[PDB]
Amino acid sequence: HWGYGKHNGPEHWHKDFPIAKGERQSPVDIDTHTAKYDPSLKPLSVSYDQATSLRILNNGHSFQVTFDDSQDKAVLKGGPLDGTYRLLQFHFHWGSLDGQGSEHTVDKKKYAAELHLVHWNTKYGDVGKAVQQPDGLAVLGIFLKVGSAKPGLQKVVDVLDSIKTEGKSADFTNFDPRGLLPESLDYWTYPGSLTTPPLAECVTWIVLKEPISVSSEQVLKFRKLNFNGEGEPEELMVDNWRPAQPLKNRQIKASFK
Ligand SMILES: [N]S(=O)(=O)[C][C]C1234B567B89%10B%11%12%13B85%14B%1158B%12%11%15B%139%12B%1061B%12%112C5%153B%14874
Ligand SMILES: [Zn+2]
Repeated sequence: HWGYGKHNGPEHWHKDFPIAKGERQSPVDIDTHTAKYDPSLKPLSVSYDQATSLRILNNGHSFQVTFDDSQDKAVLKGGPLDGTYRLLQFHFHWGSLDGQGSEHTVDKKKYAAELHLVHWNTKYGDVGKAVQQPDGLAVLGIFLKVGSAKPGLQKVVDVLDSIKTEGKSADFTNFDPRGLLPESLDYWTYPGSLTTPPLAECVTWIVLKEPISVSSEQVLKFRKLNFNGEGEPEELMVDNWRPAQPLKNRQIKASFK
């Protein structure tokens, strides 16, 4: 039932998922002046050299690129994390226009899109078990602004015409997610949640300070996707972002001064 429209969007989700009004919901606004520099935070360790992408999929809420998470081939460690987190998939959230699309905001600024690289804690064995734990997932969030093209995104862009409508997938092997990362791994971190149903409070969020630039042509291809299935009335997959939620009793920590 849930989606991003008037009648099934974020303001409705608490009816099926009451944790929507919980104590550690995501995304949030990152108030940069209030975030505390924490000299105890480690550099983030991103080890993607042996990543194995499998498929690209439109599931009616975003598109995702899925990885082989049956071994420690593409792992996130360090930073605020204890232990080792396997990359399951990445996906994006984006807007109908360049002034909205991100889920996190920075001093209330919205970016055109936000990339989420979703990882789960190997100590829980599988993602389903991990989503039931407060330290089950680590999502690496990367902002997208519109300017110069991101060359490492183009292979993704170019196959979106083959997964237009909900329920389409395609082979998507040999994709290297290192080509989506900004120079700096400086980050903010806080305890939060999945930003889509089931909104489980299982995520350590790691949001990079440095956005990547993508071109207008690249983001326009995102906007040609459809929320609908083939044969149903065409509804552009745009504005698939949850707004900032109350910070409540949480501290955002910065890895950098
Ligand atoms: N937007 S997000 O918080 O990164 C949650 C995205 C997910 B990945 B795992 B299941 B797969 B399905 B559910 B679980 B995580 B939530 C949706 B996607
Ligand atoms: Zn997401």
